[PDB]
Amino acid sequence: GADAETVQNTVTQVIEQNMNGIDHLMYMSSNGDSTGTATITLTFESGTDPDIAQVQVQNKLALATPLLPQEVQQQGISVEKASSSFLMVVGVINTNGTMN
Amino acid sequence: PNFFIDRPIFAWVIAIIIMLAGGLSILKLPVAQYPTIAPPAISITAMYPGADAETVQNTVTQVIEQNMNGIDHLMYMSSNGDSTGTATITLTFESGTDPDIAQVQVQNKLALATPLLPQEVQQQGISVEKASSSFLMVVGVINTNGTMNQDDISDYVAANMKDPISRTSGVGDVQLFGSQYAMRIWMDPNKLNNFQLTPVDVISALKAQNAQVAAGQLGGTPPVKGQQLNASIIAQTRLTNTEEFGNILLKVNQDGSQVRLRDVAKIELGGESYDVVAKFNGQPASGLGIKLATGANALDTANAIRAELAKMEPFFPSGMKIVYPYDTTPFVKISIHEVVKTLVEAIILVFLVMYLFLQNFRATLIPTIAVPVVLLGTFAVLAAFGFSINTLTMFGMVLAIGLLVDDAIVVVENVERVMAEEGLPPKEATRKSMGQIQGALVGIAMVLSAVFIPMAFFGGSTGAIYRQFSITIVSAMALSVLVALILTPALCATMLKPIQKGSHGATTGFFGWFNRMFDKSTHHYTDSVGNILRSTGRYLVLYLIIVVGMAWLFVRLPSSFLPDEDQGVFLSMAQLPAGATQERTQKVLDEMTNYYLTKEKDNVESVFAVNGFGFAGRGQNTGIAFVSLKDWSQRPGEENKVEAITARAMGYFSQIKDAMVFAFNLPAIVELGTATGFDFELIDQGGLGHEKLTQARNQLFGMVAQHPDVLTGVRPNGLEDTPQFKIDIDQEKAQALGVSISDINTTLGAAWGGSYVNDFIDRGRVKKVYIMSEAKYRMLPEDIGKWYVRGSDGQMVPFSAFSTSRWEYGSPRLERYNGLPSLEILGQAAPGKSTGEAMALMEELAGKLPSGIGYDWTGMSYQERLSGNQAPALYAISLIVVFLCLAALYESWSIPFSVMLVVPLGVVGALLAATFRGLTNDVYFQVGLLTTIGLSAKNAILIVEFAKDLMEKEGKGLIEATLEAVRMRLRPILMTSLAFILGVMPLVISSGAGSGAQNAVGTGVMGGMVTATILAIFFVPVFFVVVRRRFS
Amino acid sequence: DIAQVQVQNKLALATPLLPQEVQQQGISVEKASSSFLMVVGVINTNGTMNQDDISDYVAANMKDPISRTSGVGDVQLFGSQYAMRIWMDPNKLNNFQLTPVDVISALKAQNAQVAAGQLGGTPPVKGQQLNASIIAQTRLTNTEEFGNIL
Amino acid sequence: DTANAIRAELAKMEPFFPSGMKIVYPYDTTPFVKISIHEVVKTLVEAIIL
Amino acid sequence: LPSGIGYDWTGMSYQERLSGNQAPALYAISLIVVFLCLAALYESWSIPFS
Repeated sequence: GADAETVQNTVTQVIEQNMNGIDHLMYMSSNGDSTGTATITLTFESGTDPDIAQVQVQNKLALATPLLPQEVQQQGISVEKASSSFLMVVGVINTNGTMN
Repeated sequence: PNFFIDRPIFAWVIAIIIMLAGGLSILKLPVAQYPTIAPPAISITAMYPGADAETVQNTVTQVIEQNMNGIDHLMYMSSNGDSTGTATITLTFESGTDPDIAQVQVQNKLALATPLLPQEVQQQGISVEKASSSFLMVVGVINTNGTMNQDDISDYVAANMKDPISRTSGVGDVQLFGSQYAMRIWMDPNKLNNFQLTPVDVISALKAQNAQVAAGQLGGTPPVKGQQLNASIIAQTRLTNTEEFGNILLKVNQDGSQVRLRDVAKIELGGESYDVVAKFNGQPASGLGIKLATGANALDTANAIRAELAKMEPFFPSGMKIVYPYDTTPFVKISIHEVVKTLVEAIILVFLVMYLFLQNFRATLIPTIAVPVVLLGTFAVLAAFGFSINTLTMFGMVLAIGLLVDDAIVVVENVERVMAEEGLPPKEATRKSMGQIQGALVGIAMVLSAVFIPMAFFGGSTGAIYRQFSITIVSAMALSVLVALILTPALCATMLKPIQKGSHGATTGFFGWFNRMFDKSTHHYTDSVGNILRSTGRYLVLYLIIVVGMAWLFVRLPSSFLPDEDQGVFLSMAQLPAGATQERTQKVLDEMTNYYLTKEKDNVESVFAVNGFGFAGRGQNTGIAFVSLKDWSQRPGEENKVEAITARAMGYFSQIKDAMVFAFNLPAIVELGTATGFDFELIDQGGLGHEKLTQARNQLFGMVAQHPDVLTGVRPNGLEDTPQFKIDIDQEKAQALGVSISDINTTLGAAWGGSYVNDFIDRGRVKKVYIMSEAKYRMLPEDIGKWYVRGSDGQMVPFSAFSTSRWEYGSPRLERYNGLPSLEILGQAAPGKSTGEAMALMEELAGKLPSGIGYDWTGMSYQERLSGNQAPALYAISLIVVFLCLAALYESWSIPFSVMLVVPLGVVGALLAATFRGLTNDVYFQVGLLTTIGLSAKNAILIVEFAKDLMEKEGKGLIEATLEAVRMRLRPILMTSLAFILGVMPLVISSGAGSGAQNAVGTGVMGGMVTATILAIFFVPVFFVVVRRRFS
Repeated sequence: DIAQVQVQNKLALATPLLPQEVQQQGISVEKASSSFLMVVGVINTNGTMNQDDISDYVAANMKDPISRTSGVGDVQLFGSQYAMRIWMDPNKLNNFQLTPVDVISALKAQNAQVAAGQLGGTPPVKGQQLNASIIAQTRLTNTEEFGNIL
Repeated sequence: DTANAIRAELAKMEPFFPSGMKIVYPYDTTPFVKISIHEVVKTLVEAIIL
Repeated sequence: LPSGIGYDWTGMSYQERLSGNQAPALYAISLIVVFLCLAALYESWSIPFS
């Protein structure tokens, strides 16, 4: 229940301002939605170990988490390896039109 | 080498690829003063606002400590909690531990332990960081005008400078010396009592007013069929300025009059915390310290920081001014430049010495284009190993100078003298010379490898330092041997011209005079050795005397880790007694600042005094000054060096009765302590308590007062007990009235320690909202009765109605070690005694302590205990390998002893040089000692190899072959010795920036070179003759 | 190590959904083998201490340092640490019109470690000469203090 | 290595045990490992001798 | 565009720029390596130069 500007000021800016000093950080991008979702994407230099990068990102994020609003801490913060394309889209239809 | 004598261009392209790799590595090599030396440490910091030491320890520190299980490679953990409400748990890991993995494991364990912590502690947040107390630079912001105070400047820095600085490449942790803005609400107990309000009501209203509502959407799914508009709903309005917070409604009276927050409190934009106050030369200021990042050029990062600050300069309003009150980068640049100058001058002096002895321009050109190739390849292999350009690496390259120039001079001189004696053309002379010395060079490389590689396997921080030195010198020596077998023979074959107009035909002028005089000296020398070889028993007795003197000097010489340097900056600390307020400490710091800026106006350029902040710990008693001197050029003379300045300040600061103020120089490495010091923990192993542990510590101090001949300067590392104010709540009286314990505790805490209610958005930044009393109403114990709590019936009840007060003693700072209550004792060994015997005596005295009181060793004492007697074993293995390699080279089990007996010959000179100059037995001294041993061993190896070749190939007698050998090998020894001594001498006589390490490197190696050459040239023929006569 | 990091990262998203009692007990993510490396037992040869006393000693003095030893995946105490056990009586509770909720609230209120701030803390008035910590209320330490709770 | 570290830690703990309290070792699998390795090493030495 | 409005390439464009930027150095290094290898093999500077 936060607008995009509120998300930017409250969560994205804090997290991204703590995301400094990470090794082999190529570039960083962020966005804040009106749905109340903040996404920070750290892209590293090609050849960087993704596990060490994830560990370092978790290390920096833990410092920023207390500065975040309490509601977003209750929701939880996910640090995951990121891809921008689908490998596959497996779809499930129902013949006979039985189920919506 | 015969392969590359006929292929000069192959050798040239090999040298070209080596130099290109070296240049590429130099471009991409991190530059820092020192590498990662200390074992990795992880700091867990939590703040419990308003809590005392006991509250912090019993609600935070113990809970976190009990859950720090399952972490890998943990050596020890120590924790403390002080009256500021701060818990600091430091976990130290083994040297090889990956800091990222250790930190993530500690953070995961803490996160699993977080729900067990008080809500206030969780709200403040617990920070897990890699402990690194190394300020690369601190940049302060002052105001010429009086407009901006500490809080305003600090808020500006936080909101405009910290982010751009942290964006700069190669930056790390940043600590703002001020505090960001906050919405401070200063409650008045009288105004609250007038309207029958308590701090609880204020907290509730503040929490209610600031909120965020998930209001939803206008056309949210599932929508009605035919819907055409979708829009999000924004419901709750967050307060942004002080007027809105004042407008908050607290209560409505019967007549309709409204009790706003203005009526009961003063609302203003103040700082988050007022504990830390920083002033720069007496002016209000706020600064931010910078930590260096991994794999980053410290010089480049400093330049980037300065560029960013310069680009942000025009935006600063009014008299805002950027000031640098503390920086280490210029010292690093100066020291590295001095090392590079030493290398260049070493090359030039090699050129000059080779011309003086050979009088052949091309023969001088040959080594001048060989040593730089070795240095560049050393940079290449250094980068390949993952190392950086630092003080240890650079001074290791300086110590390696003798080896590289020795190899180049040996090859060139042997070729030249074969060309002169035999009259061979340059190519044939080169092939014959390489035939003579090619195997000996490989044997020398194998021997020298066995004497430096064992250094790399020492443990701990000292092991890391020795590993840096060992890898640098091993790489340089191996590459120089490789170059002497590939490039140098080809250069001798091609560049050198045939010797015409006779041999040494130059007879007129200084060079002719030198040739005549050196021929005489060589003849006198050979006669002397002949005389020496006539009766070798007396000279064996003399060598025994020399060895005994070596042992005596080695025993006498004091030991140390690293030299203290004049980095241009030093630190001053003030410690006020018992419960002294912030104002008194500020007065003391102002007196110190006035002394520095008036009595030390020539040397001191600026002093950055910060009140309430300390390296050891926080508190209103503590005080730190980042006093920075001028450039080394502006301060000539020993009286204007940091040591003299510190001595004069301590002379002045010893007469300050009110405080206990100290001034000291920066340690070389902070983690390393004094080599004579020990870190002793007095652990409470039996649940004795704080008082019994303190009594045990006092008894131990009484015992350490006896035996002053071993222990000196023992002292606690903590704080003695101070009076504390005890507010005791009577439960019966509290229940008799309508007052509730939660209300009482909330009122007391929110009044006297403050509460962090919630956040608000200020100019697009989230800032905290705090409530606390006005300072007027929380200064004295009488002010307790000014506060009232509402009963159930609606009647305000004074604190004096249900409570009593008393003054009792408590600990301002409690500490634990490995999960048990502890007291940290730190001291030093007596100057005559050593660290080991001091530690043994401390262990015995701790054993005399009462039952249930344990002990342990931490810090450098832990590593000393962990890795003891390792150096004798590693050097014994080194001796075994050297003997085996020499046996392989000489095809005999007895000849190697003639070479190996030259070690004391150089050790005596190193020890004498250190003793006469009043130096110590530090890391630089030991590495220079090893390089001296290597060079003397190489000289002895070449002499013995030449003698054996004369005896076998030429079929000459023992004495005849020995004499002819030393005659042949004299010129190279004198050439290399003169070049190395002349190159080293500026280090010995230097007195500028970084001259401590320069003197430590130079003096030992110079003395070792002088005595090693002088003694060896006469004792290695004796050793060879004695060995050959004794066996076969 | 990476497996544990990823597992705990996934767990952190589910922890706020768990009951408060489960979080209060504490969750443990461990990388340990199923089988026991060794069992270390403690025996009182005097015969005075019984299992509970021995177990408390082990929990309070041996369990944590062993757990922090490198390479120790998990430590199971074959017993339990001492705790302040309040054994309620329904008849006595009914006589005084008291429920376990009242006992819980009384324990929360009268067994608490209070942070009461400082006497003279920052910002101070101009001329302040004394700064002392305020001690308000500490957690109870023995059975008598708990029994004395009103 | 873990068993050796545990035994060292227990040795540190032992001088503070109250009176009759004693550490026993009812279950341990590392002694079998080390004794088996020693048996194989003795087998190798006997093989050299033979 | 007006002042204060910068730009940057990301995603595939970042990699495309990086490729174009590092292409000349690749050619230079490859040519130098080939020249040095030929000089080593043929023991001449004129042969590789031709």
